[PDB]
Amino acid sequence: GKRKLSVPKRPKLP
Amino acid sequence: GTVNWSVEDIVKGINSNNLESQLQATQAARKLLSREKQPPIDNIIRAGLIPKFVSFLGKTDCSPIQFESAWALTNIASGTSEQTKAVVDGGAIPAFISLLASPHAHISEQAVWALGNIAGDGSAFRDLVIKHGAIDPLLALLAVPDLSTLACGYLRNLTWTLSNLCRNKNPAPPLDAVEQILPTLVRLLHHNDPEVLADSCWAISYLTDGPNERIEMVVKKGVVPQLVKLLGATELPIVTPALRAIGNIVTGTDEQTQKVIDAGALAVFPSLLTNPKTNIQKEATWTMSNITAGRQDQIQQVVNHGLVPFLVGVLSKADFKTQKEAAWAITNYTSGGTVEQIVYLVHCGIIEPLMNLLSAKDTKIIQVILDAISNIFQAAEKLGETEKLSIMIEECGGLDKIEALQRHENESVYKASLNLIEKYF
Ligand SMILES: [Cl-]
Ligand SMILES: [Cl-]
Repeated sequence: GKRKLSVPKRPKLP
Repeated sequence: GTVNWSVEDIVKGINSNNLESQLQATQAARKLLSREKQPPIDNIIRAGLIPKFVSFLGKTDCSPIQFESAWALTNIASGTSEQTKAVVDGGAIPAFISLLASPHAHISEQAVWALGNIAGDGSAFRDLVIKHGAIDPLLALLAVPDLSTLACGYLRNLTWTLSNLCRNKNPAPPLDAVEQILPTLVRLLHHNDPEVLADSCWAISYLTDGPNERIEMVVKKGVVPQLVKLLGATELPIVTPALRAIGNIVTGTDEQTQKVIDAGALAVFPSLLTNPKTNIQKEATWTMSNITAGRQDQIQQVVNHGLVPFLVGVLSKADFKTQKEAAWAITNYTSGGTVEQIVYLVHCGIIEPLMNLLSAKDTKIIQVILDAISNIFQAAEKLGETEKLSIMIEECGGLDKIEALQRHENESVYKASLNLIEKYF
């Protein structure tokens, strides 16, 4: 009966 | 001096055969791409500046222009998929991998960051970054006796980039890549910095989201006790991915689920099931549902830790999505549990909040609850107590709801409801 189921990108700011 | 240039000014400086003019123009481009308010990324791309920036990455003789171009390319790669693609199409991947060996820490860090943005775009670019051989030089940067000697931001970027290499499915990362990364990932999981810990847990959660073979690779590394320890952390950004990871692991085999229990995870759930943050409460209940779907001795562990009244509490009052997971936890409990365990569930007061949810405008949860009521009645037959159970359901308005469900829009809902009426009422 099992049921299976931090940003990817970031700009560098000053 | 290099502030607020126009794109044509930048093009003009870069197109000159003057390395210093190119450096100043590149820095101006970086500052343009660094303003939080809508950076003109598409303008920079249309001007054909990407291949120029990529070529500047190779100028070992001029480290400042390597850094400015790396920073500029990093921010372009942080945008949309098409913008990230434009960076990749410029041949930036092998150029950034070469920069990982730079003697300048701020430059190699920028290469780490850029590769993180590229890999973070999706499975394809993630695997392409891996194919270009990024893993070895990335891990080599962490080949130190003590991680604490590394710069804080430097270590955080590396951990974040590594987590992106573990990220995404369809397809999942290559098995040989995951095996190569795991030992470093385990070591990062024992670091003392909250952000490193958070990203380490996210990486583990990514790897544990899939077939049981993927879960087994992680569990074999003996990270479960550490995950359970981080489950009791005070920092919410640590508890969230730690809970997700634990939740993924208990979707596997009974033996893998047992590792979680043996690590002492159940003792944290009184807090988790009453956590102020709704998503923590939902994923904890979802985790509980998969644990109650295990063996009877595992269901007994749930009982021994006094988690049943907490399931009743969640079922009684929570966000609806959490209550839906609770209904699953109950149906799984009643499906595989012993008669004694099912009786205990009723004694804890599971019936009333279970009946109250039958008035929910959600077809699936109604099905789930009806299955639970069915399983509970089956246990009552073995004790000859179906009459006593019928009264309890009748006394809390449960019979009224089951009766009205006989005329429901769904097939199996009307079927199970009418079945219950004639059989026990
Ligand atoms: Cl993709
Ligand atoms: Cl919330």
